[PDB]
Amino acid sequence: MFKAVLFDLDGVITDTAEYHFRAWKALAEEIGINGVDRQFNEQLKGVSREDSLQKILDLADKKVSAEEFKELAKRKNDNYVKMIQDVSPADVYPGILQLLKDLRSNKIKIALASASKNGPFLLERMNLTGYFDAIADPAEVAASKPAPDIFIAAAHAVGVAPSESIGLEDSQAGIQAIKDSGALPIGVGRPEDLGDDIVIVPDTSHYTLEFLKEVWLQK
Ligand SMILES: O=P(O)(O)O[C@H]1O[C@H](CO)[C@H](O)[C@H](O)[C@H]1O
Ligand SMILES: [Mg+2]
Repeated sequence: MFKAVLFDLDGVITDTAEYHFRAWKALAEEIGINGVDRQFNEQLKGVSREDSLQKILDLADKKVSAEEFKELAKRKNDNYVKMIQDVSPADVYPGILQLLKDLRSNKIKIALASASKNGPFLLERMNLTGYFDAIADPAEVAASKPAPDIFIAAAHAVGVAPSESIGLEDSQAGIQAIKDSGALPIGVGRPEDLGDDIVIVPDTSHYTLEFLKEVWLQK
C-alpha cells in the first residue's frame, strides 16, 4: 500500500558519519574548540552543514562574520570531499542494493532524505544514481533533523504524501523527523538509542521489501 521509501544516506546506505565527524573535529581543533567528541557528535548526527558548524561555534561561544562562517564551512567540506573520493559500490550496506532493485520492480518510488549536499556525488560513487527517483535538496530545506522538513521534501519530490511513505533511519533525530513528517519509521540500530515505540532491525540486511510490506500492514 505504501507508495514511497525515503532513505537517509548515512547509516542506511553507507557510513558517512565517521568521515563527517573526523572532518568536523579537525576543523574545531584548528580554531581552538576541543569539545567535539563522539558524545557531542550525537547533537551533530544527520544535521546540515550550516547547523552543524553553528553548534560547534556555540560550544565555545565563538562569534564569526558571515564571510568567516562560509570559509569555515568550506574548509571542512574540502576535507570531507577528499575523504570520500574512494567511496565505491563495495561500501553500500548489506541488503540495500537488493531492496532498491525490489522496490523499483514493484513500482515503488525511491527518494533520498539526507541533509548532505554531497548526497548526489555519494550515490554516484556507489553507482546508485539510477535507483533514485528523487533526492531532497538540502539547500531548499530550512530546518535540520529532528525537524520533519527533509522527509516531507523527499516525499513531495517523488509526488507522494509523507503519510503514504516509509522512512529509513539509524539516528534518534532522524526517526523523530520521520514521525513528525507523517511517514512510518523503521529504524536500524538499538531501541535504547532510537526509541521503544518504533519497529527496529539490528542491521540493514533485514531491510527487505517483504519486511517493509509486513510492517506497513501491521500499522
Ligand atoms: O552537506 P554536507 O556537508 O555534505 O553534510 C551535512 O549533512 C550530513 C548528513 O549526513 C552530516 O550531518 C554532515 O556533518 C553535514 O555537514
Ligand atoms: Mg542516518
